Amino acid sequence: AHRTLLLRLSDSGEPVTSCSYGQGVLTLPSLPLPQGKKLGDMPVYTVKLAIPAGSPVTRDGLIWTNCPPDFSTQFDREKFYKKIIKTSFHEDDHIDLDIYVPGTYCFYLSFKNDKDELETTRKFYFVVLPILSVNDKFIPLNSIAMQSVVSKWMGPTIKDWEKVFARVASKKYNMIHFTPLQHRGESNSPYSIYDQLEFDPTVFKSEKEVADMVERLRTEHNILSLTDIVFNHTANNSQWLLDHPEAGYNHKTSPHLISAIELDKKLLDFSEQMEALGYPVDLKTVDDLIKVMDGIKEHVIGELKLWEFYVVDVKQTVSELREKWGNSKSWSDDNIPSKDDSTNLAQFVRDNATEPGFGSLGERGSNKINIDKFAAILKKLHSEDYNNGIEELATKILNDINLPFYKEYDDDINEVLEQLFNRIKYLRIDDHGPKQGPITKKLPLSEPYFTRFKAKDGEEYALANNGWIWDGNPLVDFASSQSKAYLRREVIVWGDCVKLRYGKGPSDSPYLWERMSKYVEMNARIFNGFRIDNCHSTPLHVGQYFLDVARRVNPNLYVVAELFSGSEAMDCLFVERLGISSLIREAMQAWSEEELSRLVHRHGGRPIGSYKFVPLDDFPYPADVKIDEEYCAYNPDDHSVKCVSEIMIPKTLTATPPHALFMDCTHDNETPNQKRTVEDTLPNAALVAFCSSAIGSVYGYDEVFPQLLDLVQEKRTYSCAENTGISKVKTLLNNMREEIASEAVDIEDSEMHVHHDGQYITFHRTNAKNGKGWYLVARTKFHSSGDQMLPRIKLSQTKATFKAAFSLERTGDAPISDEIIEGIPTKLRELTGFDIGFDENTKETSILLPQDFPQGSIVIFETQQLGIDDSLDHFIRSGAIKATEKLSLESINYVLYRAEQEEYDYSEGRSGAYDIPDYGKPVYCGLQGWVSILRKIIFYNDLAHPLSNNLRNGHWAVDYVVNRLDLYKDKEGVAEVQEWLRSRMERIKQLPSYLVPSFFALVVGIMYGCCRLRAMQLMSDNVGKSTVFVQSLAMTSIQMVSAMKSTSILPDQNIAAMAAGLPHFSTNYMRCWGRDVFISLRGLLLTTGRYEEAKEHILAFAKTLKHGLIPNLLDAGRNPRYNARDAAWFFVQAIQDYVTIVPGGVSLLQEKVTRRFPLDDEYIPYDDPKAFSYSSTIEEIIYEILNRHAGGIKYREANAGPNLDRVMKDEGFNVEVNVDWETGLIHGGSQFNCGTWMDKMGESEKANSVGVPGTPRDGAAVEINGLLKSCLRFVLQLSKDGKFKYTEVTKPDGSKISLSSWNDLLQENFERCFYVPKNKEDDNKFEIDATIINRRGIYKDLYRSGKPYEDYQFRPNFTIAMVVAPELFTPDYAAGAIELADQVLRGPVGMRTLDPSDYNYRPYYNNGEDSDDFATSKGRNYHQGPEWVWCYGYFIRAYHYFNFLTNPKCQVEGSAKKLKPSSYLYRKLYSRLLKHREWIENSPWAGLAELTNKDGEVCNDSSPTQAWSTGCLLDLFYDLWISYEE
Repeated sequence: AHRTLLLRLSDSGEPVTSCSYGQGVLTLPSLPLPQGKKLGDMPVYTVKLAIPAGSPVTRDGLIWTNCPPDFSTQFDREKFYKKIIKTSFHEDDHIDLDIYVPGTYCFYLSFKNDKDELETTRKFYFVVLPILSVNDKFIPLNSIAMQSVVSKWMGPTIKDWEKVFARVASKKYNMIHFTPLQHRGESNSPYSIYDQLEFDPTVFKSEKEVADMVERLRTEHNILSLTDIVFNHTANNSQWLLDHPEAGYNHKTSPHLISAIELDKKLLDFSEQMEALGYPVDLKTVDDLIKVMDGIKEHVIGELKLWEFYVVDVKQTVSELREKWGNSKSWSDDNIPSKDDSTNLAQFVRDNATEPGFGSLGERGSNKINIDKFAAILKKLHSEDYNNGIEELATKILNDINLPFYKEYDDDINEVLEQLFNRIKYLRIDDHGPKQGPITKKLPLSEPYFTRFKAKDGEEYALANNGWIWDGNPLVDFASSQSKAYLRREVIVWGDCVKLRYGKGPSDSPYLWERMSKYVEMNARIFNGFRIDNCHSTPLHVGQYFLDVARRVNPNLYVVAELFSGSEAMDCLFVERLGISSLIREAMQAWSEEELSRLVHRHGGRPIGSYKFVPLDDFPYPADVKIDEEYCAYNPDDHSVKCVSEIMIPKTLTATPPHALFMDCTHDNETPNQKRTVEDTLPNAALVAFCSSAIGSVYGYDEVFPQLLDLVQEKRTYSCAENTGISKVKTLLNNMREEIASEAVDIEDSEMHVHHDGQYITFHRTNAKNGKGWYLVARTKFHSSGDQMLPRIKLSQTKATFKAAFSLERTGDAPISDEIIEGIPTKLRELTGFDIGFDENTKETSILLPQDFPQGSIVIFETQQLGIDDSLDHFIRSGAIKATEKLSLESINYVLYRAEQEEYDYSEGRSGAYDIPDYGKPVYCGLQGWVSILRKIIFYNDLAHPLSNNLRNGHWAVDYVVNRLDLYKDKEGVAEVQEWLRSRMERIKQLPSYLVPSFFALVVGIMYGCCRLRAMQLMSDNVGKSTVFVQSLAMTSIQMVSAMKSTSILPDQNIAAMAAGLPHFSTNYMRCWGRDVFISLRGLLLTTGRYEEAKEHILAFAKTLKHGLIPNLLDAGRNPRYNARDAAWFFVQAIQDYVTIVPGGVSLLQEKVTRRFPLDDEYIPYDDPKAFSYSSTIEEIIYEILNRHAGGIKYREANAGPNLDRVMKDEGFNVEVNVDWETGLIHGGSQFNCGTWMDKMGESEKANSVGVPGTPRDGAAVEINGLLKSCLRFVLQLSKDGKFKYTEVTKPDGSKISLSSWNDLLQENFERCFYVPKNKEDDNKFEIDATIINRRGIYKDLYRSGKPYEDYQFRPNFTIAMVVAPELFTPDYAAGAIELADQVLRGPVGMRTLDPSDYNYRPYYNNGEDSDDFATSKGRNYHQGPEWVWCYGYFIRAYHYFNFLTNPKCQVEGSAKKLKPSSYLYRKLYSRLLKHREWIENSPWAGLAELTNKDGEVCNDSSPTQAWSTGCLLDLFYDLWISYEE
């Protein structure tokens, strides 16, 4: 069925973190295969790679992966296969990796660079864990219990062992770990292995014998099995080591050690001779030991040559300077330092006259001088005749060249013997570990740093033996030439074992790799898995090759490791790459009670009532997606990984920290008896067993063996004494974990609380799905340390049950046999007394311990959270999509959005937004307001957040979410969305308080997503099928369109009405604005498919035409304000846009609006019969504009007087407009005016600007003439289709012009008037006064404005013309001018309203500024430098269009030959929208600002979400979509 995880990638191909669980690994959860299917039948998992539309990495991009393409094919690490990324600017691409088998996969991406070169990402890995079963019940990897058993103490026969098996089987472990079962070396330590390729001959003779024993364990006891494996060494006496000595590091393979070798056999030769010389074979004084290493002083150091190994042979160089003085006999460069700089001459020679490998170590005198390039320098520098001063000089230099070599040596030597007088102390005189064995055959003073033998090739050899550096970096190979550890004696050794020298591969030690390869596959055929000592010292390529070999033999190879690399990061890399399935953690390492609870915290699980993940506002919601619609397409037999809700967005694949195997005791640590006490065995083991992880223990721990068994020496056998000490308790713990393991699954489904008081440690373990749990109280016996009483234990909304309790007591000392290892005797007393109070009111359980609860005791309760049952999560995850069945794009506004003020509108000021104490209010009232706060909270599991705090403190926020909708209950679909939220929130309130936040954030999240999905569906495909960014943009449409009480777009009715902005442009007269609506209409209503409500808005304003113009301030069409010269042209572009896009859209032109003013510009009689009095068709309306402008319009604003505008001057109120017919363009306004969009009217009395406009745009304005032109084009071709009756235009006199002449006049004259040529040359035909100029290659802001330099201003507006009337521009000039805009006028998120180089340029806007500045005070700045966002859309729409026409690099081939744009252009486009995607991502309002101060700087007065800021961006995407995606 469904076994698919989503793995989102960044724009740089990197996998994205869904959650913050820590430094981690992309593990996929172990799960049984479905019911009755083997490896192969189907994919085990499918990983969905998701790649962001338009990202750099989509460019000729490929997914690489070493994941085999079906089952038949074998995994090869470096065989990567190719996968093609389907580019689009709109839609993300998804690429499945099907995975047939467990192991270590990876992927990287290749793409073509911004330099047109190839590039390549990091490799990224993910592990697919093995399936363990035993006969045919599945073992969840975290309900593993493993017993480590050392073979050589099990008895010398197989059924002496099968005895041991039967004992652990009773304690109910289900895994055994074997130290290696391989014929062992001279010291018989089971890690120094004699022969890798056959087993211990004491017991076994063939593979078949051991195989049967292990299959027996399986079948008899349900116990899986796994071995140690050793890579790092082999036993100092293997008969193949005589054959192949090169497989270790010898004087041949690794020369550097030669010096260290002759130091090591200068003590196998010193310490038998040592009893003849000097006083101490054994003594334990401290003034004495000086007389020993004063025996090292002279007998070794002194007799080893001052170490010619570093130092150049001074006289036997000079020697060979006289010999061959005569051959290459001078230099003649001036590479020559003189004898002034006695140290720079010194290594000048070092650079130029040396034989290879100078400085480094080798054979004894291997550092030496190239003599005829030495004589050749000396000849130039001093003399050609030797007898003139050369013996002095050559020697002087060479003494100076060895100065740093000598102090290399003194530092070297002091470590050689310090590392020695500190060792032999603790080796003999006991600091903390006794045994002063003097000399022997077998035990000299110092240990064998090398293994000596005569080989079958005949020559002698010295292979070292490995060990570890005290606090060295284990990633460093200390046998390798990088280290000096064998020389300085910085190596704690193992004589048992010998170097294994693998190289960079099989070519570097061929037999070694071959032998280990069929060593590894041998055990793989038998065992379920490996264990790996000191894996941080196995080089990565080595470890990877062999574990991969193993996994081909055994697909389900389980792998454990003791891995303590430098850091958590390198731990995770090793895990990543090697395919390690568990890491070894050690309970016994804790020095203290606090260290232990900390450890138990790490591997315990997640906090109780932790937040659960959901798709929020950061995911796409494909309109075309599958759903579980009552979360019911699951079947428990299928063993499907499950979607977070009804929507099938699949489970995400995120980093998780690598799993653990927690060992209460390993076969290398000291005993409870030793390190703490024996009675500790019981609690220490219980705390560990309560961890949500895998647990294990060595044999002996449970049976309380008194001291750690010496792996090397001991030959006594495990007692057969059954059921001692903890045995009976381990049976309980492991049995309990079996019951558990059946239902917990991934990291979010088991939770924990751990408390440490004194010598107690508490542990509450809880299942997040059903609320069942286990409470462990554990008194600890690190020392006997006095009676301690523990506080009462309070469990909220929980009932609790006694399960079991125990004390474990020492009955004197351990017996002293010499052939049977035996336990300490112990009493295991069952305890009683525990009191369990339940308050039937507060629903609180309290738990009192009894005063007889000695250290070394435990008690276990079963416990059940109230109100949670197994069926809760179905409930919460079902019903939500049907409950949204009836929503509409309007009604979704009420559920998701609604600023406080917009809510006050419906509540008569009573209600507003929920105030989170210590925090504030969400920014919307509906679910977007919660979700915008929740997304980070969930991501960091921040249960400390004020909202989290509030949500468990009380049900208020819970109830607020449900109650608001009473305001909007009657709206389409809101009733049934409310009822879903009611029914779920009801059921949540019945939970334990601390569980409420996680569940509140889940109900909200689920309904949010369902709502956002519903929107995408109701919208048009281009939007319903695109990236997060675009859908984010689109959702804005729903933010802005709302019905209200205090306003509408219709004077008779309240109906949906596009606000200009939230919160401040949402209520009363402040909501609707013609300019705003009709710029934004195509963006937010056409592009999104909101056709019927685009229409309503055009019809609404068409009622309010007057003076042949459209009003900006719309007062629901009840006294609108007509100071808008721009608005009518944006509105008659909106009508074109509508007709162009909407199917059957010409239908609009004969729609009839009751025109509710009179056909003059007559007075204001809102309440007459002459209001409803006469009909206009949109047909007449359009011409009525075009024609009335033509004949001329002159008026003074109705009701003009201070009661509209109380800063506009008397003259300001009469404005007007007509056409210069030598050019055909519209003119209008004055210096007392504000008829454009840039309409800031100045008002500071202290700055002296009251009634001065900041930016009147008097005269010919680029937008309006652009738009006019576009109107004329539109009607002409409409005439040609018989959809427009008119060609007649009357002028002031009475003359007539065809529309098509007016059209052609603009065509012949627009570019002439506005353009400002590059070449001074042609200033005589583009109407220019060069004195007043700023930048050429520009399109003018205005033609013949009041103050001429405002004509020659570089501004973003001309762009609107470029977009709507491209015909007006000779491509090359346009391209050039928009390039200038890109360089000069483009902010990060918004368009610079005035060229920085202008002296008027003030780019910070503050509306309250009181000060005396003429340009800035009280906001006058508004449009002279601040960065506006809608302008950007027009800007980039045009930048797209004209680069596409101009620049050959911006085109490529079509299918069915049509020019589409190149990826070179798409990149440029994409670059310019990152900051917008960033903005709407990371803004509490889920939208784009109206405006920005200089260079991105946030502007506090800017509206945070603006209709046209987002509409204009959408306008871009729609261009691209409707022009290319077919």
